[PDB]
Amino acid sequence: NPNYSFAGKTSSISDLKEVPRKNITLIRGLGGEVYEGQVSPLQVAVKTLPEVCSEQDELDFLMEALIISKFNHQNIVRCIGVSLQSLPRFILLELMAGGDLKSFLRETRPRPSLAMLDLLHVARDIACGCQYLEENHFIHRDIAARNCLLTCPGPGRVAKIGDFGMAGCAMLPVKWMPPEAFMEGIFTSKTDTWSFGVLLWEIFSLGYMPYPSKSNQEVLEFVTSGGRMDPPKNCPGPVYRIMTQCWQHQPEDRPNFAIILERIEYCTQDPDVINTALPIEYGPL
Ligand SMILES: Cc1cc(-c2cc(NC(=O)c3ccc(CN4CCN(C)CC4)cc3)[nH]n2)ccc1NC(=O)Nc1cc(C(C)(C)C)on1
Repeated sequence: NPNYSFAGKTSSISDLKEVPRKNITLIRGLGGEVYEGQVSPLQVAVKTLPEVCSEQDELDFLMEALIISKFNHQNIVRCIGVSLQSLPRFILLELMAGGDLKSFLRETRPRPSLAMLDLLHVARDIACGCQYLEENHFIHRDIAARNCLLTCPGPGRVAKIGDFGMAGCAMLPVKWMPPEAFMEGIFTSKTDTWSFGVLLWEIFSLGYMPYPSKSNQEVLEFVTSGGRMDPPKNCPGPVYRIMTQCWQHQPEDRPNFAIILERIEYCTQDPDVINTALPIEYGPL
C-alpha cells in the first residue's frame, strides 16, 4: 500500500489509545463490519476485524488506525481509539449520525428540504478536507459520495472524508477515475481532483450514479475520447464549470484543492447560484 511505509515510520502504536474491551458495548449494526458502540459514555462507531481474516489484513487493520490518527482536521473523520488486545479487534471511530453522503442525497431529494446552499456547504466541507490532505501529501484514491459522511441530517450538518475501503479490473471505481489512473495506474493529488469533480456531479445530481446510462467499459472509452458528463439538472453554471476544470484531460491543467475551495466559496457568494431551485421528483414520473 502506497501509504504504509511513511505512516509506519512517522506514527507509533503508542499513539493509539487502547480501550479495555470490557468498556466497549456494541449497540447496533450500521453497515469488515461497522457498529454503533458506546465507551464507558462516549458514542462511537466501531469497525471490526473478522477473526477469519489473515496477517495481511492484520497489517491493513492496524495501518487504517495509524493513518487516520495521523490527521487533525474538522472535515476528516476522527479515530477515537482502538481495542487490538482482544478478539475480534476493534477500531473506534467518530460516529457520524448522518450516514454516508450518497444515501443522504437519495433519501433527501425534494419531493412534492434541501437547498442549493446546503449542497455547496457539503462540497466546501469535502474540498476543505481534501486541501488538508493534499497539503499533507496524502492521496485518497477513492473520493466519492459513498466515502463521505455527515454528522447529522438537518441544518448545521458537517461533511467529512472517510474511506469504507471497498476499493481486479471489475472492482476499479472507473467512473471516478481520470485517464492516467485507469490507463496507467498513476495516482497523484490531481487524480483526486478529477474524482472530486465526479463527487461534485454526484452532489448536485442529488445522488445519481455518474454516467447514468453507461457501463464502466463504455465510460472508459467515452472519457479517453474526450467525453464528459453533462451538467446535472438545474446545476448552476459556475458549479458545472468547476467540474469541467476538474476533468481536464491533462493533470497539469486541473486545479489544486486550494483553487477548488476558493471557487466553491465564490459560488456561495453568488445569489443567482444559491437561489437556484433544485429539481423536484414527481412520483408517477
Ligand atoms: C469504516 C468507517 C466508518 C465510519 C462511520 C460510519 C458512521 N455512520 C454510519 O455508518 C451510519 C449509517 C446509517 C445511518 C442512518 N442514516 C442516517 C440518518 N437516517 C435518517 C438515514 C440513515 C447513520 C450512520 N459513523 N462513523 C467512520 C470511519 C470509518 N473508517 C474510515 O473512514 N477509514 C479511513 C479514513 C481514511 C482517510 C480519512 C485518511 C482517507 O482512511 N481510512
